[PDB]
Amino acid sequence: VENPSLDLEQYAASYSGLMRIERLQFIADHCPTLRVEALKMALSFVQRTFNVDMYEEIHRKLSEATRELQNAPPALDTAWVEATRKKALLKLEKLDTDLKNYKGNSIKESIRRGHDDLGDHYLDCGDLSNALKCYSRARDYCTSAKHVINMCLNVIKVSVYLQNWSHVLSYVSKAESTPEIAEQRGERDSQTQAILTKLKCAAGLAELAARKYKQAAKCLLLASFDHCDFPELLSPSNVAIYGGLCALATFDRQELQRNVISSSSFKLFLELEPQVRDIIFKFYESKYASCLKMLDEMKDNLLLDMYLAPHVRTLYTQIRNRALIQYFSPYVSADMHRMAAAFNTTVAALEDELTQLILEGLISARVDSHSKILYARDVDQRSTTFEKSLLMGKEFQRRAKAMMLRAAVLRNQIHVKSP
Amino acid sequence: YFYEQAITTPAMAVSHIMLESYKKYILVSLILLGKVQQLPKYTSQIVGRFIKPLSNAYHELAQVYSTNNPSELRNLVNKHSETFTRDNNMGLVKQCLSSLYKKNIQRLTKTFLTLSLQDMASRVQLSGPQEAEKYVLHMIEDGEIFASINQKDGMVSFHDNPEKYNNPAMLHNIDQEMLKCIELDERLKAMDQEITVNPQF
Repeated sequence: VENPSLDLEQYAASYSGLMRIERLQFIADHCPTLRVEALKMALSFVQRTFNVDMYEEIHRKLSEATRELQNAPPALDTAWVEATRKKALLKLEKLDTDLKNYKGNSIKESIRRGHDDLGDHYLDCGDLSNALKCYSRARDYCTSAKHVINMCLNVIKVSVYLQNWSHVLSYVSKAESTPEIAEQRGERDSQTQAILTKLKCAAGLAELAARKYKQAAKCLLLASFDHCDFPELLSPSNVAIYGGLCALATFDRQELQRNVISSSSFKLFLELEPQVRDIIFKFYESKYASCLKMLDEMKDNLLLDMYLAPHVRTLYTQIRNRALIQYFSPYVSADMHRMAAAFNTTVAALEDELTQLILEGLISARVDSHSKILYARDVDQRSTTFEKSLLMGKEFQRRAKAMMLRAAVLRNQIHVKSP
Repeated sequence: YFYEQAITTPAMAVSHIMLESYKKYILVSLILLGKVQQLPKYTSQIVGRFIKPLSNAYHELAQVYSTNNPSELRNLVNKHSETFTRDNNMGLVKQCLSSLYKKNIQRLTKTFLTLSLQDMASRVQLSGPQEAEKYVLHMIEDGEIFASINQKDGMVSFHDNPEKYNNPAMLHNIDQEMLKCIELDERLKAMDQEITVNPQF
């Protein structure tokens, strides 16, 4: 459980808040020696948002791995962190003061924005339900529909760092109901952060959870490059990898021409995604050996996704599945010799996969395993019809006598009395 | 059929009448059949009430059948050796093993054309190609395969090429199908009449 091909350098450069140190510490702790580095970056960002629990957790782990490397040859300092904690709690009480000042002001505008700013610094102490209820209450200060709009907006934005999807998608639906998101012109002529696209991003990564990756890349291509930028938490690298890979694991070539070979809004992401692009090109090529080669070369950071890690191999599955669906699509028989000559992979176990596929996959085909070749079965209309015909005939006839005897058991009034 | 009818028949009690109906029924479902029969349509309540919770025997039966474990096979065998013995009905374990080889073979059937019996000795548990020789013996023997003895290599090529009903005798197979279903509908009409014959109001 270690994996080197991820760049949280630029991410923690720009992508921030909760998920910054979230992916940092997490993907660290599933990748030692970058556990080292990703925990170091979480360290560096603890100077913002001011939470120290897992901060000093990583202090401990620091001394641990230090001695683990200082075996022959650690001090993540937190005492001045303690004094700064004191100062920050002072500032928190300042914030409570301003809060209640604004309460006494008794203004939907002002008290709502107070909820906002208080939650904003609840960021700056690792304070979740605090900011949570702040914005949840700021909800109900409707002197304008801007209140409802920006409420759902920034609450979902909080959940962004929060790693909150599904009822944050309830936020999505609620905001999408009343004040007509996208303003009939792409939030009035270039919705820059395409709010509806951020809604789709919430839905699509919640479905990364819930496994809707056709729908995922669907909304991802739906996600355009209007903003061209989103430094808060979600990278164009994020959504672009999302769309391209959910597509290449879920979509068909036809949906490519429909959508990908006609991908422009994501074509910005397409140029952003050189190598997912190139793997879809190998799809076009069916360079299955080199295609899955480049796939599992990407596989390092692919697993390195905190979201793709749970799904990266499943997508590899779907990839080679659809791929070799394509592969044996043209053929009435696969010379397994010439097959592996195409693949350059031991089709012993590949074959075993294939036999499963006979069980499940697209295999309308046969193999003299003495021959070591596949032989696509021709789809029978006539005698398969005969098959099903007399099958259902025997079923119906058995059930004929069966229902006769059930009419008997019910007319005969027989029941097995318990005593 | 017998035991599914007897069980879906109205009932309230438990019985090794019913318990062993359960027994031979699901033995059919797994030993005879490819794998687990599904729950019948108008099954009795008290089974789920009484005998279905009593059915741990074949809960573990269908379980181990899914498992494909010969060791756990014999373990469950020692478990229910009572029922193994109870009515001259020993050998049920060999029956389940027969169903095992059924699963293995039938599996390999549509998946292959011809295979190494020692390799398929790993596949079906053919016990080496030579015990698999007697097995292929069964294949061409027990009405088991469209295939013959390629004894040059002992090869066994699946065909499944019985009929397009392409002989009129198969057409008369259909004809006796027809006979059954026609008289069936006729008695359906007669009984439909008779419910009409019911004293109405």
